[PDB]
Amino acid sequence: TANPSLVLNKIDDISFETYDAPEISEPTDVLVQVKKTGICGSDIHFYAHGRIGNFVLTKPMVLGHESAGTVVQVGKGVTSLKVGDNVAIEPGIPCRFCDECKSGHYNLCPHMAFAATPNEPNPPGTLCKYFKSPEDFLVKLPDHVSLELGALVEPLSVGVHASKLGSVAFGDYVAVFGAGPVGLLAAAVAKTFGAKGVIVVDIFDNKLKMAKDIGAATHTFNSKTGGSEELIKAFGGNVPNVVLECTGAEPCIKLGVDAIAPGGRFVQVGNAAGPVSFPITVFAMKELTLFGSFRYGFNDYKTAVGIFDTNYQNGRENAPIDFEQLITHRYKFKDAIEAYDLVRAGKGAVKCLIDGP
Amino acid sequence: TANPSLVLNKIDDISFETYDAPEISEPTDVLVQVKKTGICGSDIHFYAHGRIGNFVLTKPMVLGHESAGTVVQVGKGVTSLKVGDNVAIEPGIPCRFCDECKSGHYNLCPHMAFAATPNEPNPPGTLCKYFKSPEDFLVKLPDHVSLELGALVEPLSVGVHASKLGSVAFGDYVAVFGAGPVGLLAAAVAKTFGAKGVIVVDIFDNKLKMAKDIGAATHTFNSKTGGSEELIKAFGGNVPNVVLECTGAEPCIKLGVDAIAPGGRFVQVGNAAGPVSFPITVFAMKELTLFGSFRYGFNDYKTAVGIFDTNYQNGRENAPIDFEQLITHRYKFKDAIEAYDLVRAGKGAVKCLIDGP
Amino acid sequence: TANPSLVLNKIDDISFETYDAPEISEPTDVLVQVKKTGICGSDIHFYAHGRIGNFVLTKPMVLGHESAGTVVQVGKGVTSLKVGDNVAIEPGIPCRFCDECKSGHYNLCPHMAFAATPNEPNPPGTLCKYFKSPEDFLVKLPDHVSLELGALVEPLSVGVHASKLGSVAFGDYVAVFGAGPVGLLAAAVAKTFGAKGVIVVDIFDNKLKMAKDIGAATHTFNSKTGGSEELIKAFGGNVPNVVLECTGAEPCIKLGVDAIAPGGRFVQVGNAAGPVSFPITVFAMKELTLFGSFRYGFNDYKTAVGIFDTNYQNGRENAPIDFEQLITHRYKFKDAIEAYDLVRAGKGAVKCLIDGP
Amino acid sequence: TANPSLVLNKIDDISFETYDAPEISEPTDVLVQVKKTGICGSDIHFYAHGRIGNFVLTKPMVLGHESAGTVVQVGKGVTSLKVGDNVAIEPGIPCRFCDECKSGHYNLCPHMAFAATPNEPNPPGTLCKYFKSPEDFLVKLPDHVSLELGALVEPLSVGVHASKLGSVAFGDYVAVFGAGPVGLLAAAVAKTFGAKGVIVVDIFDNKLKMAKDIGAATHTFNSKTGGSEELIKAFGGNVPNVVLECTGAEPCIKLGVDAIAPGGRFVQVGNAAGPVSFPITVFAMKELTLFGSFRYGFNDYKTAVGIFDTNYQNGRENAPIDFEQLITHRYKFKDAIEAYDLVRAGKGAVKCLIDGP
Ligand SMILES: [Zn+2]
Ligand SMILES: [Zn+2]
Ligand SMILES: [Zn+2]
Ligand SMILES: [Zn+2]
Ligand SMILES: [Zn+2]
Ligand SMILES: [Zn+2]
Ligand SMILES: [Zn+2]
Ligand SMILES: [Zn+2]
Repeated sequence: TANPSLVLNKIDDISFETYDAPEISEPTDVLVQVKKTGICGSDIHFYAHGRIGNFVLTKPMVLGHESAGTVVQVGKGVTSLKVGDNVAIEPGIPCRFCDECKSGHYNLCPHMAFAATPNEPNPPGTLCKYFKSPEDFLVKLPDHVSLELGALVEPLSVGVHASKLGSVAFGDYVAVFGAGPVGLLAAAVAKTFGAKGVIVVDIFDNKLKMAKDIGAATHTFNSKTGGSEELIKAFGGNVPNVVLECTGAEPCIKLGVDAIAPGGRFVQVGNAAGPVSFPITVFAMKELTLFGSFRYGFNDYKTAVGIFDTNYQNGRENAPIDFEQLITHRYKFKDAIEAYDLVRAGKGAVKCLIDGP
Repeated sequence: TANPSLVLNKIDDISFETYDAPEISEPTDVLVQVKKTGICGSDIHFYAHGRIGNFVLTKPMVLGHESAGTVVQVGKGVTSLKVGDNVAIEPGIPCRFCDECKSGHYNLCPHMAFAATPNEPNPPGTLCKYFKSPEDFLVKLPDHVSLELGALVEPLSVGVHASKLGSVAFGDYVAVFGAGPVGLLAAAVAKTFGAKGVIVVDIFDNKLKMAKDIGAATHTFNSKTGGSEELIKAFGGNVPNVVLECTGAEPCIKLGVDAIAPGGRFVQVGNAAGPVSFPITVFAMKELTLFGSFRYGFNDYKTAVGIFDTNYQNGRENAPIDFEQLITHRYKFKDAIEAYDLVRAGKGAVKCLIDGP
Repeated sequence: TANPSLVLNKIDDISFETYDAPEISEPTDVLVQVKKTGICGSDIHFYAHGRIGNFVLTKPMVLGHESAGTVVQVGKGVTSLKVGDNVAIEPGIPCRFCDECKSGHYNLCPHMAFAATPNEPNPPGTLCKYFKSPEDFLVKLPDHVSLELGALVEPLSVGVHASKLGSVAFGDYVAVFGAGPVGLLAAAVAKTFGAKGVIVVDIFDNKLKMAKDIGAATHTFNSKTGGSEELIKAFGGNVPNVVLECTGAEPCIKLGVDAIAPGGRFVQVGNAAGPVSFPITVFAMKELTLFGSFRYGFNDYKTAVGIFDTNYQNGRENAPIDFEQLITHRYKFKDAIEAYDLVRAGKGAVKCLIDGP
Repeated sequence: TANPSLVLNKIDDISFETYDAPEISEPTDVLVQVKKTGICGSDIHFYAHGRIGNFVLTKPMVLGHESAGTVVQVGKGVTSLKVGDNVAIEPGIPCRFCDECKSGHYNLCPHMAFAATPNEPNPPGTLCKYFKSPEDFLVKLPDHVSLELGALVEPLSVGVHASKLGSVAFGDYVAVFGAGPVGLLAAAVAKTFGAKGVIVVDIFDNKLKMAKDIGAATHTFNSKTGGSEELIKAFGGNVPNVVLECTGAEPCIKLGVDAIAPGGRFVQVGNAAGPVSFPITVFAMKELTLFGSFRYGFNDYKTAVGIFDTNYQNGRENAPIDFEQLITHRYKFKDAIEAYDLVRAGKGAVKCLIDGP
């Protein structure tokens, strides 16, 4: 009944506290011992500013939102997990009653309680020992899927939701903008879903080489080389069918619009700091479709975990994409702040994982 | 075998010429005596600059693209029209062979030969006496549908294609931006298709009153009053479900994005002069969908004509929307240049129609 | 805290009992005084056999499933209804947790607790005084929408769900098979949604005349006249675009398949007693699509109530379809069994309504 | 200018004739030397009866419809093939003008001129030396894709069109009924498109073992073992998501409906001799969707050829599915009738290929 936690109290203040362990109350409730936890731009954002958009921090918040754990207790009504399963954690829990939820878009639930987002008490975070989640928001991990990759499920589901919105199908030609963690996993999904070509675009040659090395990308393109024609030439002349915009920057959005084929599908997952200059008219003349993608929805976690399942079922040696390279740093729970400053400093970590207490 | 025509030779030079009448060649070909012709921003655009985007004028071009006529000759294989029917004219003819055509999107045919667009000879224009069109690109006009409204079919099909892309259905709440001709007809389609609310937004009080007067709009809003909350208040508190952007201006695009409901559908039909500042991130966080709409496609003309059919079948007195008010000026073929300068001067004409020779 | 109820105990045994009134427990719970209640083939089915399919009766069941009432009590969290609103009742409540619910298809919830269906205690029925329902499963009734029509919402939602599955849109040509209550309301939806033609098919000339009289059908056809060609001729030569099969009988299914246009949409809402002889190959050669329709889903009730709203907003005198003719008998709660035997005997009632205690 | 051909004159009469070689006329026309040709149930059907449905034979018909050849001549306007490419042949050519064609469904063109179907002269067949086809109805064959498999493209496209109608996507669980050529290729598509499970069902243990051996099926089930529960048990407990019905027989259609998950997608590609007994009501209660699949449409051939492309790009040794086993017999053009009687006798050939003259 004791629970150590990483906590962000105020700006640049991260401390280790110890709260009461969450207790099971609902019959579908499940208690999970968090073992791994990922880190992204949103974790350092609250650390540096305490505000993303209008999400603003007003109380001691418990941290962490890309985690995987082990079931340690279940309620009466749990039928999909026993005590002792490895689970990926879907951090955002919806109301199940609103019209967004009822329509199959708990995605956009206005009462969405997300892990490690502020604002009535603060929705709990996963950088603790004991996390409480409903049964249907944990995905059982296959035996060959690492407890590490369970933390990688969260940014992978973001890419699954996006490629689904873009209706990525066999023989497609997808252009993913941004060779960061999300943009890398997104390219891995497109190729997994059967795309004949997956070109990854960014300005870091190191990140582009990794895209090609893990096998998630068939082509790469450095966007300081030129415009749309060179991107097409770098793609073997194939003109992109879907554009997965994971960057949120004008030069990438602009480049993705000139390059994409008429009638192509353009998914927006990257977030800008504000408004951006947009080529609105060529968008119209090409009859493009812009999909705003926000986090992940129904079946997205299970689908992402299943990507790990089939990718690694015949051994890491025979795995078609080497997702584990996305882990460049590993830290114990004691060294958590050494990990946050590490990612805050941008030392060259694509993804950093922290163990549980 | 003699055909008078309105012709734009060079900038600000519009003259009356007389060319050879088009002759039937293909078995599906149909000759049409053009009787009415509409006028829009694109007609005055070529008049003033001779260039829209990269469509640039290099030869004497025959003018006109929103017309209706009477069948005066048919080929052997014509089975849907006899000599003497009233027809609306779909001005853009595609190749039928390319992958855009074959996929049901002759819309985006790269070989699209549109009427009164330059660039091999110039695709013919409708401001003449005898126009040549394939059989499947004319729509027979019901007896109660005016030969005038047949010219109005062209900007109405633009609104039909747009509301279809937006999947406008019963009980929807649509916000149309721009109370011009296209934006007016677009609102008429949304209400026709069963929208519970159709609010029209612009800055001209005259144009907003006309939207409400012809019955195409249930609400109106002048966009100098305020932002999204006032637009919602002007809509009876109903939050918009679909946004039909017929303006192409930043303040309207910006306003349509804050106002629209999460998961709403946003159709872009207005064209900007260049790039525009876009709220790309709230677009993502709301999981909106942006549809680029470009002209009209399969079944769009027939659907628009059918809107005239059912609107006017039980008499103009019982017609639910008074489309004829959209005709504020009428001109004979001799007074064509007096009509072009009239619309060029912006005297207050919503739509101006010119008779055939 | 006293609640009289109509109850079916065993076959042919219907009695009046008095149980304890349901009490509010959940914060979203709402107590409703049932004022009107409809009757259909399923109510008499359990009366005559006590079994529909594998739904079999094993305990005293409280009866009724097409009702409308008045709010008499609310919980803390209710925000969409105050004490005293007129509501239509959606009788089937889902679990909100299963994958069918989470995907936006509470429709197919395997834990669906429907009103007046057996099989742990029996889900309550509406033929009582005080009914308990969650807030989001009641639809507030506009002031001009009769408390009677609120009971008619249930079979109307069945038709809304069906026409949505069939993607009924403007200018469509719909053929509804079966001029009973459901088939009549289904035709009213198709015409409401903008169908250019709605032909109703059955063998009762009385029922066909009513379809045309209330204005829900533009054409009618008696299926003992002939086959598909006569059905087309009866439709003004227009070939059907959507087929709404509300009958469940072979001759109607067979006729709907020959008549429908290639690529047409065929919705199956009628239920057969067992397997039926089906023209499976012409189905394939025409590239038809068969939609199994089962009850109603998200937004279907609100949409049906909205059909009443807009149909009757400018007065019964100006209402485009006269839904009230569907009420041919009215009974007080005391005379409930006189009403069940009346509909059991098939005296000529299209829909019969019973008041609450 | 001389062209030998296999010809079916009357029932059981197949002879070798020599007609005039087809000459290029249209600028998009292409002349092809047919090198391989497949054989299916439709070829022997016309041989035995001279009638499929209402397709009835009234003249000497030139035979063959599953072929691949080599370009030997092109017209002026050909831009996608040079003289000397290996091509798969799409045998059915549409009008490009009708509403089915214009809507992107040349599939259902009422003027469809298919190869080796009767009824104005007889549309030509591919069992000759020189075949004439438009440019956009040939698919260039990658260098590693056998000229044999080009003949296999035709029954593979049938499976591509079907799995597309069923929206087969990653992680799906597909049940294909019928382990014949079409049903085998259909299973290969489902697994290719990313299905987590592809169970093939038939009554021939030989054919089921081949499904599993070429790797197109993860599970198999012999339908004389039992009903739906055993089919699920044979599938590892996974309940089917899509059902691909390639058989046209009642016991398979019946079994596919009980087995499929609620809301599942059921594609009908097999053809019955007449009407069949159908479980119409469980279809409704499960909210299934029945897709009639008829031949193949836009992009289906290119997609099928691309399946060969990616399947064999890293060598037959590393190919994930061994499509070539589907060729159990090979014949020269002289021994064509020995091949037709061979397949007519049902000696055990899954697919038989005949060389060109
Ligand atoms: Zn993150
Ligand atoms: Zn919610
Ligand atoms: Zn125009
Ligand atoms: Zn084209
Ligand atoms: Zn009922
Ligand atoms: Zn449920
Ligand atoms: Zn075949
Ligand atoms: Zn055609």
